[PDB]
Amino acid sequence: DLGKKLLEAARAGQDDEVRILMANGADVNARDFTGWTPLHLAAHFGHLEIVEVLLKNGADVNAKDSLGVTPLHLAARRGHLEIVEVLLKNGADVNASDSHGFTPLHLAAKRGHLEIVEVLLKNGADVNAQDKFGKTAFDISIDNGNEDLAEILQ
Amino acid sequence: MPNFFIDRPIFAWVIAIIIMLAGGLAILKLPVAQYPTIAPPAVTISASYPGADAKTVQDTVTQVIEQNMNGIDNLMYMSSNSDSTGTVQITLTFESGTDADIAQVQVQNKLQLAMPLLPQEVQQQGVSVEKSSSSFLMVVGVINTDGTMTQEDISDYVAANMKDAISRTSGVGDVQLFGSQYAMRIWMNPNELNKFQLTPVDVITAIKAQNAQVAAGQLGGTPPVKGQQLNASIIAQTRLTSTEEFGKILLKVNQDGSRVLLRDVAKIELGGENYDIIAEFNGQPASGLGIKLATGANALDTAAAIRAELAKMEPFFPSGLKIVYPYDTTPFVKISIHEVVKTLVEAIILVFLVMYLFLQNFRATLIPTIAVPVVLLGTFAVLAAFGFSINTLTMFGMVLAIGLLVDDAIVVVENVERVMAEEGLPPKEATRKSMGQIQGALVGIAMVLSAVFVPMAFFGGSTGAIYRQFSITIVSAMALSVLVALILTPALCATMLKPIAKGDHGEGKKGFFGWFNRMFEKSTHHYTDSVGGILRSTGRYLVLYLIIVVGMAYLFVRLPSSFLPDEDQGVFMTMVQLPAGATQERTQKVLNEVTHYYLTKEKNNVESVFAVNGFGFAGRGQNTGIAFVSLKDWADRPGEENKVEAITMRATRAFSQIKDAMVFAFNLPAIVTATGFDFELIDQAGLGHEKLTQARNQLLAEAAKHPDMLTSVRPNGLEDTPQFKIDIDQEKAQALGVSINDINTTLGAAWGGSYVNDFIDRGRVKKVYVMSEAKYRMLPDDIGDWYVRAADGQMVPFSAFSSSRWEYGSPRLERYNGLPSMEILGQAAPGKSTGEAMELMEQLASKLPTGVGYDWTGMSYQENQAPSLYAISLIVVFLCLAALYESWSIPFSVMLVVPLGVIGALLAATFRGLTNDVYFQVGLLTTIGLSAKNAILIVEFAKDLMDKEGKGLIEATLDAVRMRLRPILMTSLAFILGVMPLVISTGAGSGAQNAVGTGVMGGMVTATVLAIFFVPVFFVVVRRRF
Amino acid sequence: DIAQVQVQNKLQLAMPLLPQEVQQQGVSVEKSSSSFLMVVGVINTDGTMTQEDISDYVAANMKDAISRTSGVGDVQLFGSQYAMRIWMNPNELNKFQLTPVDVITAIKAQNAQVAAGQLGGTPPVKGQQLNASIIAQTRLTSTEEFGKIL
Amino acid sequence: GADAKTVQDTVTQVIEQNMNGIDNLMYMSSNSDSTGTVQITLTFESGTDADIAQVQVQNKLQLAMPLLPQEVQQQGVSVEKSSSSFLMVVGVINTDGTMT
Amino acid sequence: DTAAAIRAELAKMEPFFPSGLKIVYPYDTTPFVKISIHEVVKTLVEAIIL
Amino acid sequence: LPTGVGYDWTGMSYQERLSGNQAPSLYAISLIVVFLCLAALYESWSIPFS
Repeated sequence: DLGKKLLEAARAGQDDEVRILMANGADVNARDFTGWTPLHLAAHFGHLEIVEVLLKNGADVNAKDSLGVTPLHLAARRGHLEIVEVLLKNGADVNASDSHGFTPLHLAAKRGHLEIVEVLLKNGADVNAQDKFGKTAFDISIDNGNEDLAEILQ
Repeated sequence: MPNFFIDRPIFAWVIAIIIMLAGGLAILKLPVAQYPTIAPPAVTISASYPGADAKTVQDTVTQVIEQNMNGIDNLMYMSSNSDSTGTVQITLTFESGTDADIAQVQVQNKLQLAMPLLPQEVQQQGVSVEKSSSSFLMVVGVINTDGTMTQEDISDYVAANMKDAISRTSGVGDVQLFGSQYAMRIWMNPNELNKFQLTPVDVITAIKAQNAQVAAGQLGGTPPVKGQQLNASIIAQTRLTSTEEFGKILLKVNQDGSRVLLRDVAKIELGGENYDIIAEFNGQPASGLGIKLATGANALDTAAAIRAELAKMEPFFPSGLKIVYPYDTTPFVKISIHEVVKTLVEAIILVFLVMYLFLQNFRATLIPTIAVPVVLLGTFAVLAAFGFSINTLTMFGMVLAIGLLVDDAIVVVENVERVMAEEGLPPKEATRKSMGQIQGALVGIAMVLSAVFVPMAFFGGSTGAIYRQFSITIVSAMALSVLVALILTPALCATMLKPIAKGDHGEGKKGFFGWFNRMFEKSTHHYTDSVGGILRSTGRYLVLYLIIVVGMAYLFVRLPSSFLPDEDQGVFMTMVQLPAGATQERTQKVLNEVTHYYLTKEKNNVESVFAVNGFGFAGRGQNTGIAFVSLKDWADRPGEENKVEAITMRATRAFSQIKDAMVFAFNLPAIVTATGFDFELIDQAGLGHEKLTQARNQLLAEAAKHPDMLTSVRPNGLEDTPQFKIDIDQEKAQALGVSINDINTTLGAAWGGSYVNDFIDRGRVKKVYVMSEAKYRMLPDDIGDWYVRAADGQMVPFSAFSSSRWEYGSPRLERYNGLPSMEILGQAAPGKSTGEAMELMEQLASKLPTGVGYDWTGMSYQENQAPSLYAISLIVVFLCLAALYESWSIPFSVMLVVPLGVIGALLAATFRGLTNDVYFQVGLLTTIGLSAKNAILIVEFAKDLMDKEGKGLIEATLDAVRMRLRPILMTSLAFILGVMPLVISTGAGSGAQNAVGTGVMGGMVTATVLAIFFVPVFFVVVRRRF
Repeated sequence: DIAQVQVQNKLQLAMPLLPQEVQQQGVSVEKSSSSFLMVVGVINTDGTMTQEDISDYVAANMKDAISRTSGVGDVQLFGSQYAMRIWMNPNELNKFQLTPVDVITAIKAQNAQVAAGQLGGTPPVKGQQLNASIIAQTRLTSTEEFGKIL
Repeated sequence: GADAKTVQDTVTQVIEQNMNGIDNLMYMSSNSDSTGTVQITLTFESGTDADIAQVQVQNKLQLAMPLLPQEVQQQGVSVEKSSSSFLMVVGVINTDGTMT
Repeated sequence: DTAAAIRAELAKMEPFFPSGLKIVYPYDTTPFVKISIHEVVKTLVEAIIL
Repeated sequence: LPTGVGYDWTGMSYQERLSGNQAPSLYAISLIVVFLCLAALYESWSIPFS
C-alpha cells in the first residue's frame, strides 16, 4: 500500500516523498493500529509543510485516536505553535476531548507552552473544562507551579 | 654442508628419520579446526529484565554497567544495545594478542562490583559474562516428529538429559541451549482475583511464603547437655515440586469457612521461562544445542565424540524425539584435509612421471619421492612448535608450498645427472661438483624467499592472523626444503645414482625414449637459437617488457578485491521483517510461507528449514524472524544452477511478491566478516534520541546523493514504534488509599510477568513466574479489568486513577563507548575503494548538527601497511642477491622477473572473473618466489662461467640458459598438472581451490614461458650498463 | 593482573557483610601507582560555566572515556559530578508533620522506572493484531519534576 | 540450614554443569554436606599454570552465580587454589591453667 | 604510551566542548622523560662527530 | 558389579595408572634414539646394532 509509505514519509518529514505520494493518490486517511493518520504523525513530529499539503488533500482535521486523541491534541502537547494555528484555520475542534477528558488546552497548560495557550484561548477554548480527574486549565497550572500560566488563565 | 653428508650417508638418514618421527608425532598431537582464531578477543555481558522496555533496561542496567567498565586492560571499544524484549547486551572488544581469559576476568570483576547498583529483578535473573569471539562447531537440532510434545517439552528434556552429557564429552568447550527448561507458570485471572478482593501482590506474597526452604537446626546439636545419645538434623519446609502443590497454595480463608486456593484464581502449569521465540524444523516444534570447540581440541575427534554420546543416550529419548544436524562444519574439514592429502599424493606421482620421462631411470626418480615427504612431515613439527594447527589456511598453505619443495628436489637431482652426462664423473665426485655449483645459490634463495614471505606475517589485526598462517607455513616448508637439499638429497645422489657415460644423452636408444631424447635435444638447440637471436635485438624486447608491466598495472587496479572467496557452505539464511506492531502470529504465517517455498519449489536442493520466529542479528521482537536453510549434499546439487548463490537470488526474487513484509535470502560469510563499513553515529552532547535520529536520516539522505561512491548505506538497527504510555495520577491514588507499590506490581506482574522464586522439578531447580492469562492482557481495553485493593479494603479499577496516550519510542537503543549511537552500514560503489567511500562518509558527517560525532568500528577499524612492508621486503631481497653475487647491480636482473609471473595470474583471474583475495595474493608470492628461484640459478651459472673459465657475456648466458632448460621445464610441467584438479574443482570448498588454482596456473605458465626468454635478456642489459 | 584478581576474590566474600549504603556507593579495586602521572586541567574562558559546572561536565563527558583507556589505573576527579540534591527544611517538615523518612519514601515511589510489559505480548491469544510496549513511570529528569512530588 | 539433597540440586549441580570445557581438566570431585556446605575440586594436568586455571574456573563460575539461591549468594562463593594435606599443625596450650 | 593514549582520547572530545571550555596541562611528568632521552641522543651524535 | 556402575582412579592412583601406561612407550622411544645417535656418530648400522 502507498498509504503506508505515506505514514513513513509524514513521520520522517520527507516533503518530497509526501508530495509525490499526493500526485499518486496515496490514501490520506491511512491508519495504523493506534489510529494515527499521516496528519497525526506530522502534527506530532512537527512538520508544517506536510501538514498543509495533507490538509490541502482532504485529510480529516478532526481525526481521532483509538483513545480519542486528535491532531490539535498532539500539536498542543508538543510544542508546535505554527502547527496549532494552521490546524485551527482548517476547522480543528478546539474543544475536542480525549477518552480521558483531556482537551488541547490541558495538554498545553500541562507542559507550559504559554504562547500556545493564548492561541487556543482566543479561539473559544473552555476555561471550564474538566479532565477525568476534574482538573481544569487553572488547576493544572497551579499544581504544576507555573505562575505565568496562572495569570493568563484567570 | 653437502660434502659432509656425501661421505656420511647414514648420518643424513638419521636426520631424515628424526625429522620424520618428530613430524609424525606432531601430526598426531596437533589441533584440527576449520579456521584459526582471527577475530580480536571479545567479551559479552548479557542481562535480562522481565517485562522491561528498551528505555528502562538502558537507564537502569546498560548505563550503570557501562560506567563501571573502567580499569580494564587493552580495551579497543565498547558496544551495547537494549531491546524491548527486556534484554541488554554489552560487548567489549580487546587488542589483538590479549589473553582472552585475563580480559574476561577483568570484565567480570568490574561487573560484580556494580551488581549492587542494579534493579532487584535484574539481579535475581542474573548477569552473564561470556567470550563471544568463539564459533560453533555444529548445532544439534532436537525435534518431535510425533507431535506429542511442544518446543518447551523438547527444551526441558535437552537441558535435563542431554546438555550436561554433551558438555562433558571430549573436545567440546561450551554448549548453548536454544531454548529454556521448564518453569512453574501461574496464569492469573483478574476477574477472579477481584471476586475475592485479591491482587497479584497477594499471589506473590503467598508463593514466597508457602514455597521456600526454611532453615531449622538439629537435635542434640553442639553445645549439647552431657548424656545426649543422638544427633539428628531437623527438616522444615522445603520448596515445592509439583504443579498440584502450587495450586493448593492458600491465599485467603473466607469468614464462611471456605478457603481460596491459588488454583481458584489462576491456571497452574509447566511452561517455558519465556515465549518470545518459537522455533520449528520443517514445520515441526524444535529445540537445539549450539556446540563450540574447546581450545587445542580436534574438531573431527570431537564431532565423532558428540555423535557417539548422542547415540549412547538415544535409547532414552521419548517417543518421536529425533536429533538433526542443521549446521555442521565437520564435513568442510574432512573434505579440506582429504583434498590436501590427495593433492600431495598425486603431486609425488606426477613428479615421478616427469622425472622418469626426462631422466629415464628409477633410481633417480626415487630421490624426490623421499626428499618431499621428509620435508612435509618436518614442517608439521615446525608448525606444532610454533603452536599452530591443521586448518583450512595452513592446509592450502602447504599445497602452495609443494611447488617449492618439488623444485629443490628436482634441481639437485637433475644437476647431478646433467653433470655426469657432460663428463665421465662417477656419482660421488659428480655430486660434490654439482652441489658446489648450487650450494650458495640454494642458501641465497632461502634468504630471498624469507624476505618475500616473512614481512607478510606482520600485518596487524584480523587480516594479519590470516596471512600469518600462510606465511609461517610456507616459510617453514621453504627453509626445511633447502635444509634437506643440503643434507639428505646430496647423500641420496652420491649413493643411489648409477654412472652415465660422457656424451650419453640417450639420443640413440630404442623406441619412445630414444625419440623423445632426440626430440628434446634438438629442441634445446632451437631454444638456444632463439635466445641467441633475441640477444642480438635486446631493444625490441625491452619495449615488450614495458608493455607487460603497463598491462600488469592496468589489469591490477581493474581487478575487484574481496578478503576471502565466497563459498557454498551447504547452508544459507533468509531474513524476515514485519511492519511495526506486527504480531507473532502474523510473522509465523510469513515464515510458514517461506518454509513452504523451500520444501516445494526447491525440494531437490533443500533438506530442511529451521524457522526461528522472533530473532534477528540486528533486532529482535515479535515482528522479526530468521530461516536457517540447510541444503542437501554437494553431490545432489549439480551445476551452478543448484548452488547457494543461484538458489538465494531465485528465492529473494520469489519472496518479493509478499506484500506483508520484507523477505530476502543471503549467503553467510566465509568466516564468521564482510565488506563495506561499520559507521557509528554518536551523540556527543546531550542531544537525545530524536535529535540523533534526525542527524542519521540527514546523513542517509546525503549518502543517497552519491550512488557513484556510496551504495547500500543503511541503518543497522530498528525503527521507532508506537508505545502505550500509562499515566498514574498520584493524587487520586493517595485519595483512594491505594499504594503506588501495589499499582506498579499488579501492573508490572500481570502484564510484564514477574519472576518470584524457585522450586524443584525432578531434582532440578527451576523458576516460578507469575503473570496474567493471555486473554486478560492483550488490548488497552483490558487494563480496566484489573482491580487494586485499597486501605479501606475496597477494590479500585485501573480506569479510576490513570490515563493513557499513544507515544513513540525505540524498540532497540544502541550505545558506543558509553554514549548514545546508531550504527550505519554501507559499501563502496562498484569500482571505488573502501578507503575512498570512508573518506566521503567522514565529509558528510562533518556537516551534521552541532554535537554529533562519529567513529569507525570493526572491520573499518583495524583498517595501510602493504607498501611499507613490501618496501622493507623489496630492500632485504635486494641486499640478499647483492651478497650472493658480490655485486650492487646484478641483483636487478633477478628482481625484474616479478611482473612476468604476475601478469599471467592477472590474466587468469580476470578471465575467469575471480577476485584479488588472500588466496590469490599468496598464490602470487609463491609464483614470484619460484620464478625468482629460476632467475637466481640462471644468473648464478652465467656469472660463474664468466668468473671461472672466463667466458664471454653472451657465451656464458647461452650456456647457462641451456643447462637450466630441462630443470625449469620439468618442475613447471609437474607443477601445472598437479594444480589442474584445483582450477576445475567445483562445489565443496572450491571457492578456495579455484582461487589458489587459477591464480597459480595462469601465473606459472607465463612465468616460465617468458622467463626462459626474458631473464637471459635482463642479465645481458644489466651487465652492459653496469 | 593476578594479584588484583586474588584480592577481589576475597573481597567478594566480604561484600555481603558490608552495609548497604557502602555497597551502593561502589567498592573499587585499583592496581595503579600511588603518584600522579599527569593532571588534565579544565577551564572555562568565558563566564558561562562555574567550578561546579566544569567539574560536572568533566565527570559526565570526559571521566569515563579516560578511566577506560588502557594504561590508566586510577582517575581522580578534582571536583564532583552533579546529583539531584534535595535540601530539606526541618521547620517546614515539622509543620506538615513529616520527616526525612517520608521524603525518602516518596522519592522512591515517584522517581521510579517500572516495567509494565506489552500489549498483545507473548504468549498471545489466537487472533492478536497488534503489539506495543507499555510504558509506566519513568525517572524524573528535572528539578521541577522532583518538586511536584506529592 | 539445608540438607545434602537440596544443597546439591540448587548449588552443586548448578555449578558443575558449567565447569566443563576448561583447559587441562583431568577430573572433578565434589561433595554436599547436610550443614549446607558444598565443595568442588578441579585437578589439572601437571605443568598447568595454576593462576590461569583459577581464572578460567572463576570465569565459568560467574555463569552459575545467578542461578544460585539468595542465601548462597549472600554467603559468598570462593574459588581458590587448593591442596589436600597439611604442612604442619601448630598447637597451643595453657600451662598455668588460667585459660580454658 | 599511556600519555599518548590519553591525549588522543582528549582530542576526540574537544570538538564538542561547550563555548569557553578549554583544556590546560598544569602537571605532567611525561615531557621530562621524552626530552631527557632526546638529550642523551643529542650527545651521542655530537660524540661520533667529535 | 551391576550394570550402570562404573569406576575410576584419582590422585595418587590416577598418577600410578598413568606412570604404568606410559612406561612401555618411554622405553621404546629411548632405544630408538640411542640406536640412531650411535648410527650417526660412527656412520654405520652394524655397530650400533651390536
